[PDB]
Amino acid sequence: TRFTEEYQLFEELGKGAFSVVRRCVKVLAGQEYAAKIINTKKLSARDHQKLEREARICRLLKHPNIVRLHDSISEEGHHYLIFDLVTGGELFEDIVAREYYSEADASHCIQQILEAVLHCHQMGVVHRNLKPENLLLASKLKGAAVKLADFGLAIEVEGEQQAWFGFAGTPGYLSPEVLRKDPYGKPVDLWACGVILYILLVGYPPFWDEDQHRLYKQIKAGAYDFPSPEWDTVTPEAKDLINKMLTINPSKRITAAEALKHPWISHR
Amino acid sequence: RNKLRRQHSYDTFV
Ligand SMILES: CCCCCCCNC(=O)OC[C@@H]1O[C@H](OC)[C@H](O)[C@@H](O)[C@H]1O
Repeated sequence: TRFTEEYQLFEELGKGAFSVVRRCVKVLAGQEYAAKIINTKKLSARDHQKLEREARICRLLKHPNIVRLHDSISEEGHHYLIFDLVTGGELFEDIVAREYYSEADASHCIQQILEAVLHCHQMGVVHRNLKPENLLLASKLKGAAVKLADFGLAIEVEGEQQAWFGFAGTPGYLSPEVLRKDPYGKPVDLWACGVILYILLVGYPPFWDEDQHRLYKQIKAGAYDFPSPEWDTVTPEAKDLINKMLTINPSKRITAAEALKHPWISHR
Repeated sequence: RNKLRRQHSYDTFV
């Protein structure tokens, strides 16, 4: 079947629970891709549902700031999710290297992220796991576009209907409603956007603790601040957008659509 | 003091 006869495998790009991500070449086309290779030998019925869900969600999303799924190939004992190759690496690595982004660069960055999240939300997809590791740069040329990646934890929602969809995400980026084990939906992504925007502007996260129990307490109480000296030169309107994203009550939290109309984004 | 660190994803509670 198609992958084994048409594609050649090269170096590893990442790891998963029962998957690797490897660079591959479609040999006759001379085009390179990133292949998520899932070992499907004795997968549970639910694990088969989640693989199909990831494939369906990735096929659904067509956006300049979302990684394109090229193909979904089922072979004996192996499934291949074939994505466009993205060579700029994690947004995470670029923030660490540059320490922080200027407000102009941070605004441009979060604008692209919010456009990607807006599209997801319009198509009834909640990512649930937004973070700098899951945002890739299109090239190594500075000012390259950001691409939302890894919909392995993504869920399908029916309009604005919210529910307990289970405990999933990354500690530092988890919304209060997920940590309380309360019903949630699209707003969990805007909370994560708030954490990412905070990181962009000063190069460290708003919530952090060696003790995970204290981390979760600080998140649930929205106990973040803007310490000196890094926040001393940051505009009030940057702090305002962060505040509206890092709103504990998900009803009153800014939406993707609203965030894109905020003066700090739109007047620029 | 808060640090930018790579963190692992969960699909159930710790
Ligand atoms: C994780 C399943 C989706 C794979 C999407 C591949 C997109 N193309 C793609 O070329 O991914 C590149 C690498 O892929 C991983 O991140 C997704 C590495 O952690 C990163 O170092 C990143 O550079």
